[PDB]
Amino acid sequence: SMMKWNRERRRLQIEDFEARIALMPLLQAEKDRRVLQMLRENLEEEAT
Amino acid sequence: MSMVYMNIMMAFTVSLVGLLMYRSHLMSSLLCLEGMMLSLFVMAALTILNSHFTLASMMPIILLVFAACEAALGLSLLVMVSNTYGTDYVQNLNLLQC
Amino acid sequence: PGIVELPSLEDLKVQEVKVSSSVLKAAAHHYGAQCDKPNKEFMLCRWEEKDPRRCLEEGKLVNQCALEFFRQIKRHCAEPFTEYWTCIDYSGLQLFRRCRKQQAQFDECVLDKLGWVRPDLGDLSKVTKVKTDRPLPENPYHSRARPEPNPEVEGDLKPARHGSRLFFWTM
Amino acid sequence: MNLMLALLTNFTLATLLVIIAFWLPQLNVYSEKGSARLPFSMKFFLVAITFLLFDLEIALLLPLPWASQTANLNTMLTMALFLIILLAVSLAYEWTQKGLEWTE
Amino acid sequence: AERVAAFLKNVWAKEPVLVASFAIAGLAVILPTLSPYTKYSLMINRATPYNYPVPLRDDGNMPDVPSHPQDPQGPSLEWLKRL
Amino acid sequence: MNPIIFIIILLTIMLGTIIVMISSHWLLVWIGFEMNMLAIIPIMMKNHNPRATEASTKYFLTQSTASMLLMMAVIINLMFSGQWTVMKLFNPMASMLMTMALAMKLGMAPFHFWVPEVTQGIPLSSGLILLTWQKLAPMSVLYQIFPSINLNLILTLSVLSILIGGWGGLNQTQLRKIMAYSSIAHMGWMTAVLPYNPTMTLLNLIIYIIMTSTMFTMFMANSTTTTLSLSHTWNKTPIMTVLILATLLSMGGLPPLSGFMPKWMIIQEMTKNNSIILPTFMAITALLNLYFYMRLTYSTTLTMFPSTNNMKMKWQFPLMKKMTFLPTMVVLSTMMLPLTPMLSVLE
Amino acid sequence: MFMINILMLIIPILLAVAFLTLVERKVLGYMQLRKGPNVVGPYGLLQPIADAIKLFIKEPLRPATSSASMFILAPIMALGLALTMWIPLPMPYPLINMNLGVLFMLAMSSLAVYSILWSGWASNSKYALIGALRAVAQTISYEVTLAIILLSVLLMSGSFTLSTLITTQEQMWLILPAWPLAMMWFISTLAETNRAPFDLTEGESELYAAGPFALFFMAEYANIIMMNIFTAILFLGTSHNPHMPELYTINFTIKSLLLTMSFLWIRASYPRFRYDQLMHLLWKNFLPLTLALCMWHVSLPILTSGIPPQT
Amino acid sequence: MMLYIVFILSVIFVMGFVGFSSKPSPIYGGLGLIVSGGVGCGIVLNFGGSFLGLMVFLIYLGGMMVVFGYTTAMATEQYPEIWLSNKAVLGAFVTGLLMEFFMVYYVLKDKEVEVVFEFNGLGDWVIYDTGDSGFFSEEAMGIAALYSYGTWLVIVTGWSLLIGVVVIMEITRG
Ligand SMILES: CCCCCCCCCCCCO[C@@H]1O[C@H](CO)[C@@H](O[C@H]2O[C@H](CO)[C@@H](O)[C@H](O)[C@H]2O)[C@H](O)[C@H]1O
Ligand SMILES: CCCCCCCCCCCCO[C@@H]1O[C@H](CO)[C@@H](O[C@H]2O[C@H](CO)[C@@H](O)[C@H](O)[C@H]2O)[C@H](O)[C@H]1O
Ligand SMILES: CCCCCCCCCCCCO[C@@H]1O[C@H](CO)[C@@H](O[C@H]2O[C@H](CO)[C@@H](O)[C@H](O)[C@H]2O)[C@H](O)[C@H]1O
Ligand SMILES: CCCCCCCCCCCCO[C@@H]1O[C@H](CO)[C@@H](O[C@H]2O[C@H](CO)[C@@H](O)[C@H](O)[C@H]2O)[C@H](O)[C@H]1O
Ligand SMILES: N=C(N)NC(=N)NCCc1ccc(I)c(Cl)c1
Ligand SMILES: N=C(N)NC(=N)NCCc1ccc(I)c(Cl)c1
Repeated sequence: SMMKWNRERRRLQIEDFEARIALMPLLQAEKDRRVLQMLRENLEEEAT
Repeated sequence: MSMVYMNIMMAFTVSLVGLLMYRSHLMSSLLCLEGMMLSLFVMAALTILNSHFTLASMMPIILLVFAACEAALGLSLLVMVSNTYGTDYVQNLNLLQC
Repeated sequence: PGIVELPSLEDLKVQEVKVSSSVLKAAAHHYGAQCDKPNKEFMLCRWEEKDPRRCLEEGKLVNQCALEFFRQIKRHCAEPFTEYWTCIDYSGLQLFRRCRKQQAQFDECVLDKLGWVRPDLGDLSKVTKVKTDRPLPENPYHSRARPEPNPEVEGDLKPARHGSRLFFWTM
Repeated sequence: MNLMLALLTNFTLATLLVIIAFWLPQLNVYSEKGSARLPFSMKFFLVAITFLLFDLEIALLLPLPWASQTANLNTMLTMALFLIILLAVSLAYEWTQKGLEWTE
Repeated sequence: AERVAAFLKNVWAKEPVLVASFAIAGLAVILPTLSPYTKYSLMINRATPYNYPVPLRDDGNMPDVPSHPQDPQGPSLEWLKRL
Repeated sequence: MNPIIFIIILLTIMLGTIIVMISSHWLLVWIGFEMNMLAIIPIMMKNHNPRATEASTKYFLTQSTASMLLMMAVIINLMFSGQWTVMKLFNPMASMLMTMALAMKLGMAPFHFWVPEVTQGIPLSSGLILLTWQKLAPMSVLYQIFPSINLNLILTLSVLSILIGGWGGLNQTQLRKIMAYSSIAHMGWMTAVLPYNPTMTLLNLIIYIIMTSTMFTMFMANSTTTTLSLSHTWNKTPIMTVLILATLLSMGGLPPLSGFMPKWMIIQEMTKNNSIILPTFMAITALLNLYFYMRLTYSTTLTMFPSTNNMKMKWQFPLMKKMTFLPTMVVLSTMMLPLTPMLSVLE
Repeated sequence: MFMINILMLIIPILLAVAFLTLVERKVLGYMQLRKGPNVVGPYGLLQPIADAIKLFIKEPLRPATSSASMFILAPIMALGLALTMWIPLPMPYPLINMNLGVLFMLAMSSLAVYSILWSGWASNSKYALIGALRAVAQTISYEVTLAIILLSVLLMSGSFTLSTLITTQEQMWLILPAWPLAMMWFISTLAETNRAPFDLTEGESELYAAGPFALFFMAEYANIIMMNIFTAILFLGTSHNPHMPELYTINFTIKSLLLTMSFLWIRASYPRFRYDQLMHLLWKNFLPLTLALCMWHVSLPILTSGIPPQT
Repeated sequence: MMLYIVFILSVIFVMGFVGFSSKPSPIYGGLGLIVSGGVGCGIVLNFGGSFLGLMVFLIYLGGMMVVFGYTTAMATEQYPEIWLSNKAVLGAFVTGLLMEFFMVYYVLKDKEVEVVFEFNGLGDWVIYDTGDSGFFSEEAMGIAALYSYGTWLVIVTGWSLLIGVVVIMEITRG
């Protein structure tokens, strides 16, 4: 019984991990812009 | 360096001075030896975790395990000293003076 | 040292996909299949360039595809999708396996109204190939020229001239 | 922050119960009514030291649930059994050397 | 065969706890090598995608690499669905 | 000790040393020292008496302190270079800490006080291990980290050791204390040449080990631990008195014996580096060692000290101790100088 | 809102401990052909209140201790740690959701032995110190099997998170694949909590007072309840319906109640182990089997292809 | 501020060390180490080391320090001496606290200090990583690698522990 359920749980983890992989490109694009915007903003106050 | 490193190194120095400045009890000196291990464990763990050195994450565990085995040997010597003299005073361990 | 070159605040502006994580999770499997091509192009750019400044335009296309993808769901399957991601959102772990009834309704709606086929288990974790016009970076690390190696000793090994030559020893 | 608050509450309440347990009205007006070898067996030392060494071994087995997720399962299973077998050999050595006896 | 059988009966009568311990430890060492399912544990562990699958630049001579996740090229998890 | 256990404990002393010698990771070097110290303690304790317990405790405290300092050096090195490779260290404070730790492990002056006391308090066979095999691992680390050692520090340790070893041995009648102070003096030569030519460090270490093993083995053969007890050898085993004489003269660095070769070679390397005062000071100071070696030859071989009547009973029994490799070691200890050019195998 | 939640854990824990004293006395009574408390309140329902008030207004006779700080420290540590053991328990939602909750409980429980040791030092009597050391030796000895048994179970669960035990047992209680470990786990908790037939602190001193006595007692009985709540989660996993979490809380409470009653049942049924005999039950019986079952439970998921997920 | 939690914990860390390093009665010295261990675990916790933090509690405090206290009660001190009663202990204790307070005060006033070596005082958070979004604990991945990568480490570690058992039985037989 534990073997059958654990195999199913491994399949459920793969499905959950693949949803993350589908979203990682969008999240990475967002993260890049947020980081660059933050650095740019610090550069204006540094100039002042 | 980072501010935390100031105090971790200070803790190691404090325990090293405690270790090198004996009083009477051997157990008090063995505690200082463990103090140095604990500060080494923290300093190593901080460095390894902050740098994201992934495979080095096991190193503090190995340090802990081996130094605890060292401490077990140290305690066993202390009880044998205590069985001989009835205390763990270092002043009793002066036969090899001559 | 030089000045860290940064793009302008306006060079970073773009329409943002302002939906919650449960909404993205509910659409993740269809989104992976539908927007794969611009997504993989962006991720290829990021891993080759190792510089977020060099893939901003590719990142804007990732956003555009995501918006158009969610505009198609909104036009056609707004109600089955809303019921589905609302079921995901209740769970503290956002579990797929607690929402199979609602997933089936959403899945059946996109297939009929858009022809969207949910990718199979294992598909979205495949390594795929991307055709890009972008040139391949040549020195992505900005490495300097490596030091020249030490001159290499070579020839035929001969006996030491007159032996060890150690003080008086003749061998 | 939550864990800190829970810990602070648990031991603060424990402290309050202890102090009030010591200082309650009593209604009385009159006056109220070193570092040697303790005589304790070496056997009890060996239990504590034996516990420590086994505890250090347990620390090494704790990562096993995570280690079973590796693709290098052949190596992982061999090393898990090696460590546990060595733990068993340790017990067998203490046992056959009368380290687990309480007589004498 | 018999002197060993006469040995086992003695330890089974005198030390059943130790006989069970050694029996279980032996099965823990032996059975993994005999089991036909052991090979699947390796495959399932490798099929779990913890990090992003970085795509390959297409140079025109990779016919075994899918262009789309829903293409028929690349590893399949059909074996896992049945398992 | 159960003989099988003794063997396994001895094999673990060796394994700890070998791990230090083959390791490329500082953590594994540290483990080798910890494993080695764990296994050595039982052989120091094996005769169960207060002196042995005091010796093991003093040894444990010294070695555990040194190993903590070594770990500290490793961790500082990690913070300032982000790697664990056994090689030059990348921080001067790490280099000092590791050098001091290895000096404590070697029993070099001014960290020497434990060597005479621990050696006195343990059996001869245990003292043989302590003064020979136990020098291998710390020396093998110095061999690798020397490009980053502070020259003034290492040469100060060398000079102090030669002085303290020479002076300390002048006042000893116990054989185990003589060998201890002799060991301190010889460690000074090994480290003095390390900054200039580590191969001569290996040569001096190897010849030191051979000669030291020969002395301990000859002491064990007759169960002698004091000068006066050794002075009875002439009336029991005259051949032994001659072998002791040759070995002591060799240990004194007299030509044409083997023990001259390390001093000869070390002086050569130092002069090639325009170091003239230090080698000359070293060679003259080593005459202190020669003095208390000669004193032993006088009471052992070159004169006949008084005997006892019960000694006659010993005439009727043969030596039964193993004396393993003694014939080979005594020949190497004395007759190797004509083969000096062979040192190049150590390159 | 979170402080409300903390109080709504602490106060019911202390009330449940109070009324476990009543339940233990009445269950023991009826197994002894008598009634137990039935005068102080209807069916003895006020007996715990009378006992609590009595103890706290009792004279706090503490002999001049050899260490004032360690006399106070021991009860604070005991009670403080006992309550801390409850904060990661999923019922079905934990107060604090720890990724390594199982490991947190193991680490905190290992600290509870200091209260035994410190109370021994503070007693200022070598006889009580020797009694403390015997209790410490028993406690740490059975910590060895509890940790190894727990590790063996988690090899089927896949993580150290306590709520993942709920998921692991969605189809079947873990007591079915692991009843040999459940047997030794259960007996180990008895010995861990110094419960009969392992109540050798009480028996040996036969052969503290007022509020400070009451506090050590409260901590002991809080630990007893928590151990049995842990056992139910570890081996008798209740199903969780996210839309009706109170059905989980009812079913899981009944299992924990029954397990706690079995502690009282066992206390009524057997004589006491000798000290050397409960030491042999651990080192020469449980530990060999636990080690062998630990080897088996590492191999089993690998050989069956039943390795659980990490997440 | 909670932005200085790591620094504050490290201040208590040092105070615990000056506590037992001044070497009062081994009973109180043991208490100082226990407090330092717990504070040290908190420091490791705030750097993302949950497992390593809990190992200090499980093994260092629940394991080694328990055996230290156990052994102290048996073969060293059965009843503590009054804390700070000896002048040498008090002088050492006060001296370490005075040194520590000066470091803390100066590093907080200037947000940096040069005690032998130069340190920054802006807060430890400044050096933290800014890009984590993986579906696992990296510390857990590293420690789990002991069984795939660290075969050699397991062999020598397991061997040393077994030898520790054999050795301590030899030492104590007497
Ligand atoms: C099937 C393999 C599974 C892997 C097992 C894992 C490793 C476990 C190693 C345990 C080794 C114990 O080895 C054990 O040694 C002692 C030797 O005194 C033997 O026991 C022997 O001594 C005892 C006294 O103590 C005698 O009463 C007994 O008659 C005799 O058999 C045991 O029969 C043997 O089992
Ligand atoms: C005192 C020393 C104690 C040392 C104890 C060491 C005991 C080791 C016993 C188990 C070792 C082998 O255990 C198991 O064997 C089978 C061989 O059929 C291996 O092989 C199996 O898994 C691999 C995956 O890597 C598959 O590719 C293969 O098809 C399959 O047969 C397993 O990878 C291994 O997990
Ligand atoms: C015996 C007591 C042991 C207590 C150990 C306490 C911990 C020791 C901390 C060592 C870490 C600091 O180590 C020290 O760091 C600084 C910069 O950070 C280095 O750098 C310093 O000296 C060099 C000189 O060329 C230059 O970089 C610079 O002038 C200066 O910053 C030092 O070369 C190094 O020695
Ligand atoms: C849990 C909350 C309960 C709240 C109840 C609040 C009630 C407050 C009134 C407390 C009454 C206590 O009553 C009093 O208790 C103390 C206990 O030390 C008793 O003992 C006291 O008096 C006797 C002499 O009479 C002394 O020898 C003794 O040393 C002293 O402790 C008194 O004999 C009793 O009269
Ligand atoms: N480190 C030093 N100062 N000396 C040193 N080893 N020099 C290297 C020169 C050398 C000398 C002899 C040989 I044979 C070889 Cl092959 C090489
Ligand atoms: N062992 C039993 N069950 N009976 C018994 N002697 N109970 C002790 C009574 C008690 C102790 C503390 C508290 I707070 C409360 Cl309320 C009651």
